[PDB]
Amino acid sequence: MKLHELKPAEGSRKERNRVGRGVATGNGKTSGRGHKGQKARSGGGVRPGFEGGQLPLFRRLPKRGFTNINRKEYAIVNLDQLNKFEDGTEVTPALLVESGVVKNEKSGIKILGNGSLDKKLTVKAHKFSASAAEAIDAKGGAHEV
Amino acid sequence: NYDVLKLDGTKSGSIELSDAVFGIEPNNSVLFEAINLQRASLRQGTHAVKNRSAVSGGGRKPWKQKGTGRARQGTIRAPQWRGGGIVFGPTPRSYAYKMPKKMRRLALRSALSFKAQENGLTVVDAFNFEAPKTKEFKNVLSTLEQPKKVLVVTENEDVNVELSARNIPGVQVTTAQGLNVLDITNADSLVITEAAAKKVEEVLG
Amino acid sequence: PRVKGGTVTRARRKKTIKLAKGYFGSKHTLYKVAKQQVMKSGQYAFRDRRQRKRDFRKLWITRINAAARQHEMSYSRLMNGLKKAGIDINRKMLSEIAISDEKAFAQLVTKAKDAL
Amino acid sequence: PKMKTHRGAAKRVKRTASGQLKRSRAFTSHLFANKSTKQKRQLRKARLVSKSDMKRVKQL
RNA sequence: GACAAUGGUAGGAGAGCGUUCUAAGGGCGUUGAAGCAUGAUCGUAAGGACAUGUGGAGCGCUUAGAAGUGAGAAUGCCGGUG
RNA sequence: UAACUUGGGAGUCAGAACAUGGGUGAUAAGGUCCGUGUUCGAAAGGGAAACAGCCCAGACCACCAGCUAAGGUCCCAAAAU
RNA sequence: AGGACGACAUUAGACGAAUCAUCUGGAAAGAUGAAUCAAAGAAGGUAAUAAUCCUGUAGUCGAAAAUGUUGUCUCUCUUGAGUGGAUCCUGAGUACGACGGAGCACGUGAAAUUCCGUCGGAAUCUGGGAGGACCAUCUCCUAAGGCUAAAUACUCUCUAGUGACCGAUAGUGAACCAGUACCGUGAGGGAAAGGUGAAAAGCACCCCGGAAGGGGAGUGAAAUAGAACCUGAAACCGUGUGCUUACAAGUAGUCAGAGCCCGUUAAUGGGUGAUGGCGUGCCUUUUGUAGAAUGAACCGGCGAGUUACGAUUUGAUGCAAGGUUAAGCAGUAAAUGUGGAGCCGUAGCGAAAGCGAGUCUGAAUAGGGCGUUUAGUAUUUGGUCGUAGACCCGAAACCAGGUGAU
Ligand SMILES: [Mg+2]
Ligand SMILES: [Mg+2]
Ligand SMILES: [Mg+2]
Ligand SMILES: [Mg+2]
Ligand SMILES: [Mg+2]
Ligand SMILES: [Mg+2]
Ligand SMILES: [Mg+2]
Ligand SMILES: [Mg+2]
Ligand SMILES: [Mg+2]
Ligand SMILES: [Mg+2]
Ligand SMILES: [Mg+2]
Ligand SMILES: [Mg+2]
Ligand SMILES: [Mg+2]
Ligand SMILES: [Mg+2]
Ligand SMILES: [Mg+2]
Ligand SMILES: [Mg+2]
Ligand SMILES: [Mg+2]
Ligand SMILES: [Mg+2]
Ligand SMILES: [Mg+2]
Ligand SMILES: [Mg+2]
Ligand SMILES: [Mg+2]
Ligand SMILES: [Mg+2]
Ligand SMILES: [Mg+2]
Ligand SMILES: [Mg+2]
Ligand SMILES: [Mg+2]
Ligand SMILES: [Mg+2]
Ligand SMILES: [Mg+2]
Ligand SMILES: [Mg+2]
Ligand SMILES: [Mg+2]
Repeated sequence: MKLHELKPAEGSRKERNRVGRGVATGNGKTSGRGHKGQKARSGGGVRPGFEGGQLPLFRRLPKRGFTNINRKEYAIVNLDQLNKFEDGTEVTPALLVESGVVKNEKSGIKILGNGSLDKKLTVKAHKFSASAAEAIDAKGGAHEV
Repeated sequence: NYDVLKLDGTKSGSIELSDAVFGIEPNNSVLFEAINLQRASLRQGTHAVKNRSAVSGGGRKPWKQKGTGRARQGTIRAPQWRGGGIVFGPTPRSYAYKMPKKMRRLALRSALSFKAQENGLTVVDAFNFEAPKTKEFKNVLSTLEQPKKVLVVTENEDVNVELSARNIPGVQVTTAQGLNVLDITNADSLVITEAAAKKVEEVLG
Repeated sequence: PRVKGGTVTRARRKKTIKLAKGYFGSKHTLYKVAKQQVMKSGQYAFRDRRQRKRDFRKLWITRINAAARQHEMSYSRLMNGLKKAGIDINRKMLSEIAISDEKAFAQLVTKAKDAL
Repeated sequence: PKMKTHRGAAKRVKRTASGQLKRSRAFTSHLFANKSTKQKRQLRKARLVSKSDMKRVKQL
């Protein structure tokens, strides 16, 4: 609080050990390396994943696949998140952003259904899922896919 | 929840406008990563040494090798000579990290609530004087009594209050949008105008 | 902030040299060899404080057995009879009786001899 | 400089916790036993992800 | 009051003293500061004091930071003396 | 009184002598190579004259206290001529 | 495309406010008391530590002259909009292609775009190209001729500043008449070396000595501060001394303990030691060392896990199905205001289309693998990885560019 008696957080400042500064620290004369060999030399260290001449794990396993050039990533809003608002007017790619639900939808905002609609709501989405399109027409409401 | 107002020697009408910013129990460990931040940010880290590379000379190999009977010494400017070369000097770097924007206000609403919730705060009404008179302000600090460390705050500017009180040891004159966190706990006594006091809750809460 | 070893050293080595006085020759005047000799002198000090308990109850066994056979009793038959006499005394006392004041020890040898 | 993954990770897919290889010994000889040719599905990698979890870090 | 446990290398895990600088608070200093020498004192260790000489001007103590932070060995480097 | 599952940090991949089951060697080695135990390595004390590996036994520090283990009891040197 | 008419900035410098008295002291700026300015309590000097003693600072002014920004006018200059498009021109050995090759992140491969070499080589507005070979359709734009400010990269210097940067083995190699002595034929290497005091007051004179030095006297607070000059530690070489040593076998001690001498940070006191037990230094390296294995002549000083950027982990602290800013722009080189481009998370499965609380292989709703039931996120103290020289010190050796046949 005041300057002349400020106390730190409660188990947050630990001081770092200087290694190789005396035989009575637990890191004496050799500072954690060992005695000789590859690791104990200065700057030595094997590349990660190198079994010593034996070919590594990522040469035996074969490769497969290719990604895409157009892999349209729908921002998957679940159906449970709609159970917060009211009046049932619309849901909208101009509104469903700015109620904080979705952000940076790549292309299309699909309604996957894993919650409960619980309201006679009216949507206007991009494209649908099969089971969740039953839930909107369950309690009553159209759209524009 | 009702701070009493004085004007220049006289009691007057006061306000209650201290609700959320003035009154939170002070979260101290939030402050310790804010008082440490600013004072490890004021200073320009500019300090270097020349390591084994950039010193002058050293292409010679002085002894040869086998035969002479000295060490296996390599150059003239290796570190263990009395010449230069320092293996682990200070690299010129920068000392600057940051807290998130919610923590960055929660320290500041905890700093001045350390003042109001226990031992010390005063709100005065505004005061103007055109000619810069230092003596006409050291007069004022001893009527409504404060100790040596004292902080005055104008609402956005002062052509005189920023330019008086700049000679006295222990006084800082800070515009209300320049409210940092070291001085507000370095001081012991907030004396603010009544025009900025309504603004600091309208800008921190 | 460069910091060099300003007198964390010569205020440290002159509590080894000053702690090592009276050694022969050039092992009381200079650090690098006289640090070794004090460093053994503790290693002896831990060792031989387990010899004063192995030497003084080797002294008292002599000066009891020198005084036990001044009364036709060997040492081995003595403390067998003394333990059967129910005498829970040490040896250091049984020394210090038998060298200052014989007339106490003159009948103490009887009681052990009379239990047998 | 940023940690540079190496592109032997065209051969592994992050499942939700563990890796996923594709089982070796695919082509170039099928003078080999018939119920062992039926083993062509994929397995998750073992606990030698200790030796490689600084190599495949940005596939996430 | 018990009750058990405490050899120890490579190595893993905690608690600690000291050196230089800054920030804040609080002090000692020509009625003699820092270093230097001497002493039978205090703490479980690293270490902390206090008198007395020499010394002629800038230092501690608590809290908290940042590191060019600790010496006995490298046929180490430099300067002295055998 | 341990065990196992997960997650950070390693070190070792130059072993040796005894006691026994074996190959090689010549029922040769303080040899080499496996099994299986102990101790040393990483363990100071007491005995084996001295002596890393054999025999007793595991040192948190103090004391001028007592019993005992392995080995001993005429003298050097504690204890039975 | 040149040049007269007229406001600032540089290159010197002015003014610039507020105090005394006592005490110890060689001397006060210190202590104690009594005052005063303050747009001036930055900084240094003065016989010690000064807001008020000096030089200064805040704030104000000045410029014969000569340059740089430049505002104004004066001058040069200068017609710009529409329609018809029935004809005429739009950058030739060019674009392209074949052949070897370089660049494009792209190693000639499925290889567009781009320039060079050799050789063949077009059409022109119904044209001509380009949308990762090529053809078709659709959108975009007109090569083979030129010119161009600002955002941005640098300091051998110049001006004014700042520093949890060093204080003479550090800092530049170089505080000191430094790239100098000095070594080399040469190209090129490349050091050491700071401090009297406040002021020179730098020892008049007397004495021994040829002088150098020295003892008195003398200056000075101090010459035990004497021009090798503040402070003066260790190795090491010396001077009289209290205890002790010439029948003795020794990694130099330690634990017992006699006799004689001294009296303390006054405590179960300090130094010396006739005689007994006990006993083969230290570090590296080893299956193992007193080792006849290595390393150290001794004493000082210097000398080895560091930083930036990331990744993953526990410990901390905000917020909660939500958390979060980058560059920039304002601002005591203030760490605080704005900036929601982005990143991560709330849903996975499969190579992919696509499907979704479940998909995938599959003829199957059969059986399986991976999921579902919710905690992630931002910054930071630790431990460890990666890229950088990345714990220090050491090689023969390679490739450029030069100097040498005395
Ligand atoms: Mg260890
Ligand atoms: Mg060592
Ligand atoms: Mg190793
Ligand atoms: Mg080593
Ligand atoms: Mg090895
Ligand atoms: Mg290297
Ligand atoms: Mg040192
Ligand atoms: Mg232990
Ligand atoms: Mg550790
Ligand atoms: Mg100092
Ligand atoms: Mg040395
Ligand atoms: Mg030599
Ligand atoms: Mg044999
Ligand atoms: Mg065996
Ligand atoms: Mg063991
Ligand atoms: Mg023996
Ligand atoms: Mg003997
Ligand atoms: Mg003046
Ligand atoms: Mg003045
Ligand atoms: Mg080609
Ligand atoms: Mg010096
Ligand atoms: Mg010179
Ligand atoms: Mg005088
Ligand atoms: Mg001396
Ligand atoms: Mg002998
Ligand atoms: Mg070993
Ligand atoms: Mg020898
Ligand atoms: Mg040698
Ligand atoms: Mg010739």
